[PDB]
Amino acid sequence: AYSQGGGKKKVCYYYDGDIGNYYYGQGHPMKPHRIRMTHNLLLNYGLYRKMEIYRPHKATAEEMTKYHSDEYIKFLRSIRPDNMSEYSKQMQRFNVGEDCPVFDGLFEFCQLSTGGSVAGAVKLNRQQTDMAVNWAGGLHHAKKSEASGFCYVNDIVLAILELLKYHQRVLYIDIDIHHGDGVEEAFYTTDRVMTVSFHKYGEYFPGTGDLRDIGAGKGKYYAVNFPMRDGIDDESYGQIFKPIISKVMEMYQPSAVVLQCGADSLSGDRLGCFNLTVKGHAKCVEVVKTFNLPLLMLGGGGYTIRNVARCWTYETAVALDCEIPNELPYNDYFEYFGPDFKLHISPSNMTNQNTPEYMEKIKQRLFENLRMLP
Amino acid sequence: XNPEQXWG
Ligand code: NA
Ligand code: NA
Ligand SMILES: [Zn+2]
Repeated sequence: AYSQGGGKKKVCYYYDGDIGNYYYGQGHPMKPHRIRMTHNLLLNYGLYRKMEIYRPHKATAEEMTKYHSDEYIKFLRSIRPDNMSEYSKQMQRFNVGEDCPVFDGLFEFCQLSTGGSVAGAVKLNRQQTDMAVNWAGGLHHAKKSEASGFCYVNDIVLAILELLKYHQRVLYIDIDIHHGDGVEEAFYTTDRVMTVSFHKYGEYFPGTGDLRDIGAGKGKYYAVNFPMRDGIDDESYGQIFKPIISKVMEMYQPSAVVLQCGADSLSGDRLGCFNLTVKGHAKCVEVVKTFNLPLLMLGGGGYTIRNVARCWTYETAVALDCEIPNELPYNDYFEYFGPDFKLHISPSNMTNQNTPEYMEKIKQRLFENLRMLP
Repeated sequence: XNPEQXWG
């Protein structure tokens, strides 16, 4: 009864050393090597001494079919680069072969990515940790019976379905620059999962996430979307993130939180057009962490891999409440972080097309929808 | 997703 919701949190961290060897193909922006860069960087910072590190299991087809269809999972187990010709029609109906190519060990990559998220949720359900971290997860675009946006198996939906075994209401927050369409779609008609996505909107992948998309049926008003423009910075992002999340916590009152920390919302991303720094990005982890709820932190987007390693290393230290110096320690990828070799980055001179009046107007309309909750 | 290729 003496608890006040403070103190350092117990953090469990999931990582498989084989994740960095999976290769999407020549010229493909998604590079699972960024996860190994992140792991090696936080190891050289000494963060392994403050958290428990687990190697996730390979999620089975049964675990994946808790959401995905049997036909789509069977296709993922069978498709390989040496038999693509025989599956020419199946590759098209499941949206595999372009943005989501076939590569060696594709199904194993999905198992390692998904295994970390479901094992994190199990660890949270058993009340054996405060936070669970899986940077290989967060693949928020995967649909029930098709791939999308470099994502094949939606580890988030499976991890949330695992949390729903013991938690009445689960909150999902998506700070990836892209709309969390796969997660929102899976829980669009239920009030047991509330999805909140902040993203660039307007002539941008995936094309969903309009302000007026608020859910359907029993899930109406349980889907929140904050459409943004190019060039948003730390001050403008933090001006709306904390008050929006605070009101969601007050109205919805979840018992568990899932935070997708897509790094492609950082300044200088290969595919992103935002202007956030690592501190402004990590500020979102600080806000969610204050509420002292079972929190599952996941990865996601991020295609300037040197900044992805920076972002997820610092956000792990933030989860551990460990201050780390800005001078990067030596690591196996020290040359990737030139020419400064610092941990934190600086924003660009790009224009912030999100005026302060625009941010205040979108926030006010979201507050109207949040008033419609019991 | 990728502006360099396709529609995603
Ligand atoms: Na998002
Ligand atoms: Na919902
Ligand atoms: Zn993204």
